[PDB]
Amino acid sequence: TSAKAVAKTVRIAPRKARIVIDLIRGKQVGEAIAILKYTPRSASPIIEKVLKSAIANAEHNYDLDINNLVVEEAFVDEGPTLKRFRPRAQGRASAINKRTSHITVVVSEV
Amino acid sequence: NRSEVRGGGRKPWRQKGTGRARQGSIRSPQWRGGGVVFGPTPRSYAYKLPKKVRRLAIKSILSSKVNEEKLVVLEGLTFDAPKTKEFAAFLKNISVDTKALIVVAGESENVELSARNLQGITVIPAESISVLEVAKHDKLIITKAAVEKVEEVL
Amino acid sequence: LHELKPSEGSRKERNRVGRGTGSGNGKTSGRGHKGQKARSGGGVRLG
Amino acid sequence: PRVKGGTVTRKRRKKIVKLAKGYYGSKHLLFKVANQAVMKSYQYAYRDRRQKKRDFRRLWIARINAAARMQDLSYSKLMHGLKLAGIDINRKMLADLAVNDIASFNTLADSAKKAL
Amino acid sequence: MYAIIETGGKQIKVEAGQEIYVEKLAGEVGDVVTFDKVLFVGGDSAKVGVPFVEGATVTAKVEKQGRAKKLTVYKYKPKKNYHKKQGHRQPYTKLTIDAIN
Amino acid sequence: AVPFRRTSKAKKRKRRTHVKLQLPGMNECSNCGEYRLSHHVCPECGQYDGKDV
Amino acid sequence: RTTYMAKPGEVERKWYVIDATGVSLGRLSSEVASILRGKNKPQFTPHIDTGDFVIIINAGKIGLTGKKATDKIYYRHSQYPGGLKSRTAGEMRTNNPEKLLELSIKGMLPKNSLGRQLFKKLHVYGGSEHEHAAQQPEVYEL
RNA sequence: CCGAUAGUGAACCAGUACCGUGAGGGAAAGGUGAAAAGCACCCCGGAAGGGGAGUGAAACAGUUCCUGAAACCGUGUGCCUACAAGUAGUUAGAGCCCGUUAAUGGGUGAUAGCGUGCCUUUUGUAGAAUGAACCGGCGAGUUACGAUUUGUUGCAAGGUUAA
RNA sequence: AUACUCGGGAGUCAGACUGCGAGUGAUAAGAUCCGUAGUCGAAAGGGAAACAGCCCAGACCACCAGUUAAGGUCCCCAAAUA
RNA sequence: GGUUCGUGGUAGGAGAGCGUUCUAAGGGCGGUGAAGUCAGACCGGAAGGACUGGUGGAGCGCUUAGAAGUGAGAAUGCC
Ligand SMILES: [Mg+2]
Ligand SMILES: [Mg+2]
Ligand SMILES: [Mg+2]
Ligand SMILES: [Mg+2]
Ligand SMILES: [Mg+2]
Ligand SMILES: [Mg+2]
Ligand SMILES: [Mg+2]
Ligand SMILES: [Mg+2]
Ligand SMILES: [Mg+2]
Ligand SMILES: [Mg+2]
Ligand SMILES: [Mg+2]
Ligand SMILES: [Mg+2]
Ligand SMILES: [Mg+2]
Ligand SMILES: [Mg+2]
Ligand SMILES: [Mg+2]
Ligand SMILES: [Mg+2]
Ligand SMILES: [Mg+2]
Ligand SMILES: [Mg+2]
Ligand SMILES: [Mg+2]
Ligand SMILES: [Mg+2]
Ligand SMILES: [Mg+2]
Ligand SMILES: [Mg+2]
Ligand SMILES: [Mg+2]
Ligand SMILES: [Mg+2]
Ligand SMILES: [Mg+2]
Ligand SMILES: [Mg+2]
Ligand SMILES: [Mg+2]
Ligand SMILES: [Mg+2]
Ligand SMILES: [Mg+2]
Ligand SMILES: [Mg+2]
Ligand SMILES: [Mg+2]
Ligand SMILES: [Mg+2]
Ligand SMILES: [Mg+2]
Ligand SMILES: [Zn+2]
Repeated sequence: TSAKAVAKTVRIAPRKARIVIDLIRGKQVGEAIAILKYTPRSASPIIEKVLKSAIANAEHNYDLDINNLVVEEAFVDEGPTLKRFRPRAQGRASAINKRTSHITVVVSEV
Repeated sequence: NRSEVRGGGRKPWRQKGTGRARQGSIRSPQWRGGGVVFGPTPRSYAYKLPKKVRRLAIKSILSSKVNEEKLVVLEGLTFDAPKTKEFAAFLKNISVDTKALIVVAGESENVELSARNLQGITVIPAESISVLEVAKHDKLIITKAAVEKVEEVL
Repeated sequence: LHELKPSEGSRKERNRVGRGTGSGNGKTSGRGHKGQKARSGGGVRLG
Repeated sequence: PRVKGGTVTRKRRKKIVKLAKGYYGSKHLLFKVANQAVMKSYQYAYRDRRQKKRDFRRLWIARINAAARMQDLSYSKLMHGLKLAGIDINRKMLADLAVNDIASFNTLADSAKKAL
Repeated sequence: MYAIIETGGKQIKVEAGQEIYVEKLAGEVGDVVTFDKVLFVGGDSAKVGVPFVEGATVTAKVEKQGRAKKLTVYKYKPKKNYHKKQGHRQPYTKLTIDAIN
Repeated sequence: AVPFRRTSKAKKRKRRTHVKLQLPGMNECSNCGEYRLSHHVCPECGQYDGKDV
Repeated sequence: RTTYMAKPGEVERKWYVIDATGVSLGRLSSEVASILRGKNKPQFTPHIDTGDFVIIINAGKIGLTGKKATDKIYYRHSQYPGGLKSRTAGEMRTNNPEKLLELSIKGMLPKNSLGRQLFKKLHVYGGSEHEHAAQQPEVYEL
């Protein structure tokens, strides 16, 4: 019926992935891929590979029609955070969260 | 306690100005790996009631067993050689089929060995009869010779 | 040994202070408020 | 023997947070503000079990007043009339007649007028 | 036809076949209960009480003897370390009205 | 200088009502048959949709 | 339990027309507030609005006892520094009587969302002619 | 007696790493499965990572992998919400949506009444006094020996042993 | 319907305002210091808009019953346009 | 078992209890699913306690007594 792909622990902040994933949620996969191609954000290429993986899964594992697919679900979940430090003035160090994302895309017929 | 925990000698940071709670040692009891505030210390829990109360207690537990018909007095009890099979057969003949304290005087070393591997059964001298050993056991089996020795003391 | 009843009145549960306000001995734990007698190790010598 | 603080704490705090179901934001999630919200809800509910009794008597009286003024009586005269006439019907029952059986209410208002 | 009866320190309006909840009455679940204090009878001939209609009675059969849904009563005084929690379940009798007389 | 109170989830989410991207301005080409930004050259065909290069 | 509660659109709201000619500004207003609120109906429910619509005509002839015509001041503040404007009840009865009666009745309505709905049911006219004939308004006496 | 914030500082290559010129200070960090049977092969992808297929009792046990709470972050949507002035509830209450440990039930809440958090400290604090970002864990009248008093039990002009 | 005695266990030793009687002060102070009564402190409820200390009055729990207190009864707002 | 008078409360005195870990004895549950965890409209005057279902995958209640590292929301607490 539907096909999912996930990109786990991608080194991009979830907020930055979500602002893009919100454009493709509900679109036909052809339009979704165009939207990602012409959205100049660092998340666009990453989300494109998850979406094209989901479509390949739908065509190979579940013999679905790639011409009739819609993005049923798309969401970003928090992955494990890398903890870093930036030296600041007066010997003080400030925390830096190098956040990671789990990016899920589900495609379905209609 | 906070004195016995490794390290912890220095004040972790100055009393005033850092904006942190004032702290005296990293082994103060509210610190993660810190000293325990009271907690167990090695001590004896032993105490004896007066002798007269201890004698009344053994007299009363033994009288209870007679009232409950849980005391079996045996003429002899002896075994030619240490044999658990024989001791087990004996307990069926006497009709125990419960935990039982066996009290014996006429040395009979073969009784202790023969009953050593049975789970609910304890064999004791007679000199060694105690309130807690009688209480821990349902039936009390005692040889005539042992009864004499118990009455000789009480 | 499964039906032990110590003589009635011979044993009493100890009072534990500083275990909440319901007990009536919570917070200040029977010491009232401040002064020398509220402090750990507090109190003047006997006479 | 050591007693670690296992489970009793979580069980107690979770009950308080469940009593704060429906409260806004942090108030239905976090033990510290949920516990305040639940204590305060119980205090209001205790106060409002008393206030409810006052509120409903004010409602009934206002409805009896309206129905009685349609019979050229004020509430103060009608109630005096019913007392003199020896009629013990309470304000909740009068207010019910004034809305649901006005003919019956009018019969009582006549009994009141007669006694005045 | 409906009556107004005095039960449990309160007044209630009753028609036949109605199911009312009142303060606990003596009565097993079969038992027939007779309300003698009728304040008013309605329907095409309003019998009014001064204060009770002589001879007028409502009969009902006890359907349930129950305890209402659990109420928690909780008081506290801020800053005085005073809290008091108490459970409450008010007993009631569920009657079906049989006949206004 | 500093927040007097932490910002609630609701208030944070209301503030972000306008923090979003717009869809790109694109349409299907005739010669290519695939999507392209208007007023841009189409790489699928490999030139400007109209003007050949 | 069993106490009746009016539902929205359950109780028939009627249109009343009230001549203001001579009546003290209050006295008219206090009676009208009660009609708008629905305090004269046994169906009165405090949270619903069971009241009637009121047209006041001849508001220019409204009564002001004593020296109220010159001495009763109505104040407005714009919320700009020193932005306090004042009008006498007299001047307002001459030029803006619809405003005078609205101010007087607004003050006697509940100060809440429902009070603001009740105010919308009041129609004040300086003269004797309204344009609400379609609503078949019935004359009401105080 | 402890059972991984406990118990040693140290269950693990710990007096290590790290800090300090130095004396010295001094951590964190346990758990795949019975067995590696540790995922052939196919597919998308540069890889990572996925989806199948297979192994297995289980893979939502997949090389840090028993369980997996809360804060916190999201997706979906039953009810409400853009004329309202809100310690956020509570009491009354339509409407709409449900259907339970079956109960004078559950969710939501137009509108109406009432309503200044918790703690500490104070004569008095909603306080424009103090403390707490939140969640979790840990975190404070104990033990020994004496004194005294009450209760209990044994014996009683006696009672009791210490080493 | 309590007193007293003997034992065990306390807390308290910053008080506040109001009325009355005094001093200090200016016959000032929400001032200060005594005496005397009350309330608060440690008291929720009603009134005094709001308002520890004023007026009324003491909350064991439930009720969609009733009668009263101070204070009120044209509207906000229950009750007299008595 | 009735009658009568009571039942606001800080410091504080007095009483009765709930729950936690461990021990003993008795009696049980548990791969036909233990503890834990999640959910629920159930029960008790309170502390609290069940039941049903999901998850979990091997231990745990109950009764009576005993012993305590026995209950946290605040310490500019510690991690
Ligand atoms: Mg530097
Ligand atoms: Mg030291
Ligand atoms: Mg700070
Ligand atoms: Mg330690
Ligand atoms: Mg106790
Ligand atoms: Mg106390
Ligand atoms: Mg506290
Ligand atoms: Mg203190
Ligand atoms: Mg003191
Ligand atoms: Mg350790
Ligand atoms: Mg652990
Ligand atoms: Mg350590
Ligand atoms: Mg992992
Ligand atoms: Mg609107
Ligand atoms: Mg407006
Ligand atoms: Mg702070
Ligand atoms: Mg002693
Ligand atoms: Mg005085
Ligand atoms: Mg003074
Ligand atoms: Mg004080
Ligand atoms: Mg008061
Ligand atoms: Mg008030
Ligand atoms: Mg106060
Ligand atoms: Mg009353
Ligand atoms: Mg009266
Ligand atoms: Mg009125
Ligand atoms: Mg009382
Ligand atoms: Mg009390
Ligand atoms: Mg005590
Ligand atoms: Mg356990
Ligand atoms: Mg768990
Ligand atoms: Mg502890
Ligand atoms: Mg904390
Ligand atoms: Zn083209």
